[PDB]
Amino acid sequence: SKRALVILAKGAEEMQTVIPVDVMRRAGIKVTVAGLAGKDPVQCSRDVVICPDASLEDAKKEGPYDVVVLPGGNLGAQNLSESAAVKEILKEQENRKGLIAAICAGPTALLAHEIGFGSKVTTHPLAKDKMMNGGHYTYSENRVEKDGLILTSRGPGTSFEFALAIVEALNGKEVAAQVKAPLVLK
Amino acid sequence: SKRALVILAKGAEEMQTVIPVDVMRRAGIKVTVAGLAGKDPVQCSRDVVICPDASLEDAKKEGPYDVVVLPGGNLGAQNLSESAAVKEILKEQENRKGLIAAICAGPTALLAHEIGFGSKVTTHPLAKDKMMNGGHYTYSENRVEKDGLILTSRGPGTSFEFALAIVEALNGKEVAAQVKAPLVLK
Repeated sequence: SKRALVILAKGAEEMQTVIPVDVMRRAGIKVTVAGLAGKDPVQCSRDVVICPDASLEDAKKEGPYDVVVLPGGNLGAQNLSESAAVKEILKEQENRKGLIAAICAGPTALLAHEIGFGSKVTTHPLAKDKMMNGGHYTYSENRVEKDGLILTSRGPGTSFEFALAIVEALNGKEVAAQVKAPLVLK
Repeated sequence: SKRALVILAKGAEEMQTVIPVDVMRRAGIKVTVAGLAGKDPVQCSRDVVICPDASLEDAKKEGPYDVVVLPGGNLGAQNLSESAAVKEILKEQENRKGLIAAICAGPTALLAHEIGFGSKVTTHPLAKDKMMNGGHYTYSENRVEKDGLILTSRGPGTSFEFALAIVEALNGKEVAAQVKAPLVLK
């Protein structure tokens, strides 16, 4: 019913890509893993190679999505931050008041594309200074932060909590709890 | 320095594949993701498609490994359990007293191949009855269990703890702690 776009760039943190994709699919969300650079396999930060479902070029024409998800990894987030296609997608999503979810270094692409200024956000500790350049967000050390349509989180180890927050926002608390139980979370 | 073989079968739980691969690479372990059925892309349980580094046929000739890792997912574990190549690898590993690490339904392939009988093990709760058929193991509800060379764990949400246990066994506690810190674990 609900639809998610996960934008996959070279150098993405593969845990932060796969955990949300998997958890959202467990929730019955229709997820498109879209390759930033095309439909070719993407080499992630720790050398896991993932085959996208679609190119971003194609996926962005099949909008709109109920959530747009930006994985982290510094190098993946730098690619997201440099992309005109990402900018357009995120601007459209913000303008239609749809959810934008970003983890680790991922939120730094929000800064690059001027998305969600004034929001409370978290990032990976090592991405804080980049995110806070110019003081356009208020920083949080919460494991997951949500300020309206801007949902952010910190790292590989917050990925389940991030994904479940997306599920809760889209499909509600009951679905999130049902999905969570078989995961054997702490 | 240390080397890990991760055996990737169709229907594997992709979180349980990627979290250990990534965490072990963070630890400086040399990891080979080996496709059970060949070097072709593998469709995992929640439709993430991963490109293996090597076929299992090729990787098994480049042994031996300091750990052999079996991801879970019921359907992936059933494929592992049905494979003669997996049997031979695990028998060799047991005979050379090398580490064998399995998560979720993964440990059920140990039962199939008669590996490590008499050990204390955990599995996913839904795989317990399968693992315990014949009473050849003693069951534990610990999130990670280790009995000599047999290291087991429960589910997606225990994957970080599982991977870090592998790192501790191979490279020691200090390396595991160093790797853990930037993950932002609970």
